[PDB]
Amino acid sequence: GAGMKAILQLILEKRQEFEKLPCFEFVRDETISPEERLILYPCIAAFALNFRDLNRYDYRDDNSSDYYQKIINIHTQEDAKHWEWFLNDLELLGFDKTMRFSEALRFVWSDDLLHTRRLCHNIAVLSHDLEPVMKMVVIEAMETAGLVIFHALAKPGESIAKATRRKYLYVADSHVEVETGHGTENIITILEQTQLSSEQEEKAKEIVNKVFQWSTNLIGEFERYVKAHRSEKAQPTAA
Amino acid sequence: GAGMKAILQLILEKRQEFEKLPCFEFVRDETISPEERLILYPCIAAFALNFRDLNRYDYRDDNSSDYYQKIINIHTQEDAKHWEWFLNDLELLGFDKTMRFSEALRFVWSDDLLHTRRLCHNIAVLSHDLEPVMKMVVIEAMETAGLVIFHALAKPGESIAKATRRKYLYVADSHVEVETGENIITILEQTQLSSEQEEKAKEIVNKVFQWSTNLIGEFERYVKAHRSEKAQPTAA
Ligand SMILES: N[C@@H](Cc1c[nH]c2ccc(Br)cc12)C(=O)O
Ligand SMILES: N[C@@H](Cc1c[nH]c2ccc(Br)cc12)C(=O)O
Ligand SMILES: [Fe+2]
Ligand SMILES: [Fe+2]
Ligand code: NI
Ligand code: NI
Ligand code: NI
Ligand code: NI
Ligand code: NI
Repeated sequence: GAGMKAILQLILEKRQEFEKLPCFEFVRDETISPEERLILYPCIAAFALNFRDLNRYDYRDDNSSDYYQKIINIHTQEDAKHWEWFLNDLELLGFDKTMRFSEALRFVWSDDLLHTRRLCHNIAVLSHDLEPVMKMVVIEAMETAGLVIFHALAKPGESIAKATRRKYLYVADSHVEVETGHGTENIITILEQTQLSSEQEEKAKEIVNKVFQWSTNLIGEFERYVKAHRSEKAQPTAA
Repeated sequence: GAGMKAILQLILEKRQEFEKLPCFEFVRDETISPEERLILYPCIAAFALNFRDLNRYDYRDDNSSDYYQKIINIHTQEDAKHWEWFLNDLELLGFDKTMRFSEALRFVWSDDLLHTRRLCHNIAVLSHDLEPVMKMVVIEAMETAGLVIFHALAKPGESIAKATRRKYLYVADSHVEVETGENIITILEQTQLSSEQEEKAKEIVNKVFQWSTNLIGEFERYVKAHRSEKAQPTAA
């Protein structure tokens, strides 16, 4: 209907703003070494395993007979595996450093990674009382923001993968391609053939605005971390 | 009122049941070295900094002008400091080990610490749409569970503190005494609950103790799976 078309169009408008943030202009800048552009990588530690748990324990409901919830369950099974790819590339990039346990805790719970650390928390709280069709809007918005980030990160990641002859799995075109999905339908196909009540329309606008605001807060922390480390880089080793 | 009095009574009944859990009988058992009884200490890594955040970001509302919310805000300023004491005692016990960054992440996000890691998350979801007096019930319940655990942990804690002449701050009587030190139960004792608030307050107390019980189950399972990894304190 006209409601759902406004919702999907809001997601495109937010994606077009999000794509233009300075972080992504930096990450895409082929005049800076890919090792310097990926100095933000360790910041994702505060997010990636929280995102696995969001999929496993918040999005998923294994007991639902609901049409929409079953499609969510299939998609979130796959999306909850990507944290291992994060750990794989953490090691390849030279960021899996020996440190005290307390240094790792103080890093993850840094005040400079608050928005990074709480993006999944915020989504879980938003998602607590949503019917399955409305959870599909959360997931579609969140996945749209993720695909912008990983399409950008895969640029320096693929440069290092080629130069070192190593297979990257997280900052990699393979992650973007598996995430987009191409069996079971994509959520965007389901949403395109669903009509929203006026109440669902106003809730879906709140959802899209929040997911993009929280994602922009995360990207702002990445930008400030990069600025505090431009004198630092990833330390990949050539195979 | 009969309502509030029923809620303060249910907190004492849940406290009495919680105190009996097998983990606490183990931690109190002075025939076991206190280094073995604190094998569970690193598990608290998946909780203590989440609890700091619960107090800073979820319980606290610096935009609020309400009377009860202002009392909560003040309470949260104290409780948001105890994570540093956790990190102090981690180092003293020999648990602040050098490891790969990925080994620290895999520890905190272990499936065997799921309930530990999600306790504050669960409290934040429970609390996010509560009026302030109902947030006070969550805080009083959660503090009641915490007082049971730190009363028990302070036994092996203060044994090691005296034996090594070091100042322990988290598994210590100073922590137990500051928890106790207007206080919230005073306000609750003088506050009248609608039937709706009484039904919700029952749910809040049941959930706080069920989630705390889940956490304590994981601590007990951890000790049984890591029976060699005793604390390694050093004499001063
Ligand atoms: N594809 C991501 C998940 C993701 C989905 N949306 C995101 C937004 C921001 C950040 Br950082 C990450 C994401 C993953 O596998 O961790
Ligand atoms: N006094 C504790 C807080 C606390 C309050 N309730 C608790 C329940 C379980 C565990 Br483990 C800890 C708590 C602290 O300062 O971290
Ligand atoms: Fe992913
Ligand atoms: Fe405390
Ligand atoms: Ni998918
Ligand atoms: Ni630095
Ligand atoms: Ni809500
Ligand atoms: Ni307190
Ligand atoms: Ni282990």
